[PDB]
This record gives sequence, C-alpha cells and structure tokens, in this order.
Amino acid sequence: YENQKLIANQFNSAIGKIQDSLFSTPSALGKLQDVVNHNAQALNTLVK
Amino acid sequence: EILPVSMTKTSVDCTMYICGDSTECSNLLLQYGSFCTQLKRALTGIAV
Repeated sequence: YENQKLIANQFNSAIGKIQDSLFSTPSALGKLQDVVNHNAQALNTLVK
Repeated sequence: EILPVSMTKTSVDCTMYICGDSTECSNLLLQYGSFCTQLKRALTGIAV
C-alpha cells in the first residue's frame, strides 16, 4: 500500500522488457524447434 | 544421500568397427543406407 505506484510501474516495465526480449532474440524458443527438427529428421531418414 | 549425475561419454566409429580397413566390406556397407549416421547422431545427443 505504500509503494503501489512504484510496484505497478516496475511490473509494467518488466512486462515490456519481456516483450522486447522475445521479439528481438530469435533463439529463445530453442527446445520447441529442436523437437520439431528431431521429428523432421526422423521422417526424412525414414523416407530416404 | 548419494545420487548419480552423469555417464561416461563414448563415441564409436561405425565403419572401422564393422569393417577392419577392408575396401570390399566398405563397398558392401555402402548399400545399407545411413545407419552409421543415425548411430553417430544418437551418441552425440547422449554426450551433449
């Protein structure tokens, strides 16, 4: 109750920074792409 | 309270193991597709 304004501003800045970090860095979602690539490699080997 | 954490990293050369520096053996193995590639990929994944 003493620092409501400051805490709200900090939370807003943090969420904005998270948005920007996700937008900029392209390797954040490495694990999902790794799973997709593993499945694709398995299928490619099977057909080849 | 003891807990295992890691395993010894190993890699195996498919061609040298299957064929002992024999040209005919390598030629015959050439018709079996990319099995050695899959084995090497699996071993590297285990190591990392």
